[PDB]
Amino acid sequence: KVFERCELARTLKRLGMDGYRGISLANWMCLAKWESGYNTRATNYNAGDRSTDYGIFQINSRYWCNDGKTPGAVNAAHLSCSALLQDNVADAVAAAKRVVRDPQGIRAWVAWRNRCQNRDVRQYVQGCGV
Repeated sequence: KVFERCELARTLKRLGMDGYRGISLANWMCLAKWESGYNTRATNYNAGDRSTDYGIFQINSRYWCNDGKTPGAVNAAHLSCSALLQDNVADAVAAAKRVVRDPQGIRAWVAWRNRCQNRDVRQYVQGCGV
């Protein structure tokens, strides 16, 4: 499923993402935008280390979900990567919360540093009623 901007903002708010571990909703929106374009079935294989990023938040198979074919894999979020390709983002949100519980926080995603950090991100939630 490809979410509409405001539709996604309200969904993540309802799921308790606003201010989770000090991370504003505008920042989670900025992250989803640049990681998958708000697309739940987005997947990206990393030829270099043989891991795959899954879903709307591009969650990695080496640390957060299990896909069976990733070398030196662990299951921190303890989920099958399959769950992160669903139209319902509840599991992807629970996994994203797990990622930010580590000291790095939102910085875990390099894309967040390049396109969101230290920027005016209000544009991601403006007009959405959140």
